[PDB]
Amino acid sequence: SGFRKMAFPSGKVEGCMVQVTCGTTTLNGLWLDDVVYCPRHVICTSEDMLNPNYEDLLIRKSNHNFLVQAGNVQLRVIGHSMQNCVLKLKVDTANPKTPKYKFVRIQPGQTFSVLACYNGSPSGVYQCAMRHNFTIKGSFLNGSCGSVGFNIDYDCVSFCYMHHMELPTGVHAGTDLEGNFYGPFVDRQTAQAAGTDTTITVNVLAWLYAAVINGDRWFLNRFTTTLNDFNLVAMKYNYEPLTQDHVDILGPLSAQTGIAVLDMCASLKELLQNGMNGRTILGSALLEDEFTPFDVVRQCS
Amino acid sequence: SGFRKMAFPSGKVEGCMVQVTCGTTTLNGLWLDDVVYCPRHVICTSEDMLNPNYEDLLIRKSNHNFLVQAGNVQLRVIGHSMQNCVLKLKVDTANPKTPKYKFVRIQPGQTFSVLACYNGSPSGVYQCAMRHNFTIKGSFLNGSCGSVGFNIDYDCVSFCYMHHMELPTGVHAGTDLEGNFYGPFVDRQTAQAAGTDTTITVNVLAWLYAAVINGDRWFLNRFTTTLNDFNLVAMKYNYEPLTQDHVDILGPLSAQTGIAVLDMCASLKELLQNGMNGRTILGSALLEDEFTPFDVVRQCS
Ligand SMILES: Cn1cnc(Cn2c(=O)nc(Nc3cc4cn(C)nc4cc3Cl)n(Cc3cc(F)c(F)cc3F)c2=O)n1
Ligand SMILES: Cn1cnc(Cn2c(=O)nc(Nc3cc4cn(C)nc4cc3Cl)n(Cc3cc(F)c(F)cc3F)c2=O)n1
Repeated sequence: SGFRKMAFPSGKVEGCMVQVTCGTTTLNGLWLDDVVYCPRHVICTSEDMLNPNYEDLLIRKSNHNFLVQAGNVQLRVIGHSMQNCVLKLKVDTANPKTPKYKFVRIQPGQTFSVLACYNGSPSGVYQCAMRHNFTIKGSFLNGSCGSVGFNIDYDCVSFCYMHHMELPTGVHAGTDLEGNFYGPFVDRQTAQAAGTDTTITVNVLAWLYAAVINGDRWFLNRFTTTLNDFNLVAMKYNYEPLTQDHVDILGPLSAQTGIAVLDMCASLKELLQNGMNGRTILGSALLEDEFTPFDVVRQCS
Repeated sequence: SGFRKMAFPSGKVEGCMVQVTCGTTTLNGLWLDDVVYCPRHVICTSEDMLNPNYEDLLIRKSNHNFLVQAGNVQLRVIGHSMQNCVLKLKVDTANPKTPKYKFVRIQPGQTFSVLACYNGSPSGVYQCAMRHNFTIKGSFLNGSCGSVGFNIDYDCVSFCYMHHMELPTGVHAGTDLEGNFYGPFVDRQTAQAAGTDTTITVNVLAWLYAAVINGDRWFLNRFTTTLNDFNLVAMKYNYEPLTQDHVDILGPLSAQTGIAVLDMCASLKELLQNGMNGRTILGSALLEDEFTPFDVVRQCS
């Protein structure tokens, strides 16, 4: 029993984290096989970071301009190239700790683990979700650039996020490992700000099922709603539309608990309309939306 | 910016996790140097687990009764002994991945990371606190026995918890790595239940400082209270007494924010007396008490 914000074990990722320095600019890199991946922002000097032309900046660099440190061992850079917003530094040594891995891009509403890293040294691990506005509500300080987000499936690390920058609201923006930003952001100083966000409805329902599995039942009721009638209410509260795809994905949790999805939607409707009235669900006084149906099934069974 | 339930990177602990089987009973063990540590409950058969005499059960076992598996490698057991509620199995191979480590016992209100493990295979990592009733609000399923809790200081893993059992309320009980239970619990079937718990006041204050560091200031006020007057109010709400020791520990956060501890106590008093009125602090609608002052300083600076 119990339900926690649970991350994947981070060891397979810790073994790939390195420090990359270009000039006086330093950040974190990801060392897989004989390649180090890092944000291309590392090639900016303080005068470049505002409005850089990255193709110009990279043409002006040599392999010897990049210092890659794996612990107390320098890795010799023998090639460099840029793929969108990530730099690829070919090194003369394959990482012996390379796990089985993939580069996958995730969807808003999906979750991943973040290994926060400073000067190539891992500091902490936490769980977060990609928001509907393609930001993440992370926890990052100066020096965290290049930290990565990932999921683990069996033995395979699926890397899905590399951290670039903090937006004015304190939320975070980054790329997939192909260098393509999540959301309408660029790796330079502009007026960019996060767009409007919504509550991830299917995740809230998954978490209500987690609560029932853990014996929190006070919010259940005898009612069932239609999908259309639920969506009419949920949108008024800035909740994402619930689809038949979402209902289908919640099927296993509905089976384990014996509560149909549209029956649980009637609980959520009442919680939205009435509040929680001084009570809690799984130790929270808010409706939590950063657990996916798969996260709940993984943790509760 | 940002504030998350953040665990320590778990790789140093993953490299020590093994599976221990005695008869048909299986659980997780911790392999450090040439010793495997695990709950002594592993020597119980289904008929023994209710009311065992462990000294009797261990005298009836041989080294060959213990199967220790480190991944796909069997470790040869060459000695066995029991220290309180933990079994020590001496193996013929020192773990090459042994980190620098200590066995430390923690205090109620302190936090640690948990590496949840099943069949010797790490599954997830999360953060929790030792409660005042010496339980933890963990997330554990069948097969998690022997999972460990730890903190990391520089390069040194301080192991502080090994998981034994789930109590009827769904909270969790275990030992330090010397085999000594946290709280008045025993590794057998009795009427044992968790005693009354309290809110960890110094942690709530630390988290309010975290909120201020992150720009959440709506709960601040012009007032300051005395320590005695705060404690008179906080106890009515089942909060632990605040001591001058706690005030002193909060000094660094008070300095960074420029808010005296007794000034912040006046905010907490008002939050307790008035509620939160539909607003949130660091994304929560409750006062969070599982971040220590050290956790806040580590994460916010
Ligand atoms: C508070 N916070 C939360 N997340 C972050 C991530 N982050 C970062 O770690 N570093 C950044 N700028 C740098 C300054 C450097 C100074 N030296 C010596 N080396 C440095 C390296 C960097 Cl990367 N930034 C800012 C930033 C990073 C980008 F990748 C980008 F495209 C635009 C930006 F404004 C940063 O956000 N800090
Ligand atoms: C739901 N939950 C949450 N935490 C836990 C931890 N936990 C556990 O993992 N296993 C336990 N009993 C076993 C049965 C076995 C069956 N086989 C084949 N092997 C087994 C090994 C164990 Cl350890 N228990 C119960 C339990 C474990 C103790 F160490 C103890 F002293 C008393 C107990 F009732 C358990 O709580 N499950």
